[PDB]
Amino acid sequence: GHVETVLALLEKEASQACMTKKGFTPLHVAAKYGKVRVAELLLERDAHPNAAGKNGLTPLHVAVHHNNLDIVKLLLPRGGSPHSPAWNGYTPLHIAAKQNQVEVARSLLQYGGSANAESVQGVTPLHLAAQEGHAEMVALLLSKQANGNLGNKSGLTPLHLVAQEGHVPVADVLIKHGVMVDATTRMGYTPLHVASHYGNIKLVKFLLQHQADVNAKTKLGYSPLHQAAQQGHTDIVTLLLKNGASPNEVSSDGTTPLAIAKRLGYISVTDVLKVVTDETHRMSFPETVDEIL
Amino acid sequence: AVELPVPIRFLFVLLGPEAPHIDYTQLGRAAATLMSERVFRIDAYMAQSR
Amino acid sequence: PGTHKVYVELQELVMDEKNQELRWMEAARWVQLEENLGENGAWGRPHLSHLTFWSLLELRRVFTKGTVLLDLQETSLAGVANQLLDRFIFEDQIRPQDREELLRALLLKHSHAGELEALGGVKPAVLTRSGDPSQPLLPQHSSLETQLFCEQ
Repeated sequence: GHVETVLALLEKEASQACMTKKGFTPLHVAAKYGKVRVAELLLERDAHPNAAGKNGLTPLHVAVHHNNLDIVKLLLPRGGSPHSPAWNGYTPLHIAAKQNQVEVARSLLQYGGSANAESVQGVTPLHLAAQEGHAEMVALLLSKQANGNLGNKSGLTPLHLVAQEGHVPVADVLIKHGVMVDATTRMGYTPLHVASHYGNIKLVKFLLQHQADVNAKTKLGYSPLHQAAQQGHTDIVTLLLKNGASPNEVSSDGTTPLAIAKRLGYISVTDVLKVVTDETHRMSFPETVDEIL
Repeated sequence: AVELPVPIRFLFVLLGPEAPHIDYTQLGRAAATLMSERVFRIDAYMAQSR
Repeated sequence: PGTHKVYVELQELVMDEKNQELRWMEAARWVQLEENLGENGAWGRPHLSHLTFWSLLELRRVFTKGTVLLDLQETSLAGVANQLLDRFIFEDQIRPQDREELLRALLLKHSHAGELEALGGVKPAVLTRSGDPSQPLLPQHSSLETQLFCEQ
């Protein structure tokens, strides 16, 4: 943050177009380290606000990533674009929504940021905000035309990503907006499937309170009770049975929620599902998002 | 109140005067047995009202 | 300067069918001759620009009380939008309570014909006091140029 040194160097034909090995201009470095006086002086004299390297990171990307509100509030009026994608398609609003930078997101949204901008795998900032459990960020995005029913390449909705991690307050915001409780992915997984799979019993109760299909089946015929039995969650097995789950419906693979319990040797799940199941090598896995910046 | 290094989540307080057909040791045993039941345990964890 | 030829682009604030989100989609372009963008996303045949009487009348009406920012020293659309919205207020054309929504709308994503296939399409929209898109109330008129030059 040496403003006088920067000015003296710039007067002697220092090139701001020079980039480091990482791909950083001097404007990038100021945006990374929060030097708002240096960034003001660079942008005053021939600095491109949307300069990017091979990764596609702009100075707005590295200002949001390092939580420099003053740099963000300085880059936006001068040309720092909110619609700049990184290598993975992430916008500067993608990073703010993941890191719970509400004030940065308000500035990004005020200057035309789109809450439905998609990554290379279809991930929107609402997907990242809901997955990270930021209820205030989700409400902010949902008031700026964010689609809560939009799915990624695998069909996962923000409610699906809430189910994977288990944030009740975010699912409350999404359900009040009008998000479909029984949204299905490409292979037929509902948010009740994902919540039962990952052992999030509080969201299983929340979804069942909001008219989720307890006996919903995927394309391979797997119930939310086969996921709980396959992953060994005994309390989800109990709560799903008490809410109407069937211990006798079979899947396309020919397994019942109990045979699976016996196959992976879950004694507690076998003991509970043994009482309710009458007398008579494939594992079901919900799709996931591998995106990371 | 508990000497064990196990954390306390639920408190059951049953106080009252001496009345016929009321054994407070047995009342506490019934409350503890209900708490030990699987379905009631899960339901008390997920309860949002009485 | 100029006097030889220029490229003029017209963009309309619309909403997409995918997310029902407001955005800017180009409607026509001019290089001495007008080409209009179709619903399928393919430009029509170039034609000499014919105008409607009401369009020229209302253009004169809004131009007589217009806000001319001449020799404006900005290089990005954000600064241009900031300067124009501030002059709109200084001249009683938009109240100060409209600045936030107008700056949000003017700086929305300016999509083009290449992105039209990715979205579910483009339908007319109207900005609301918040910034939510709204389906027009008056009877929408299908574009004449789209009908007679893009249906191929």
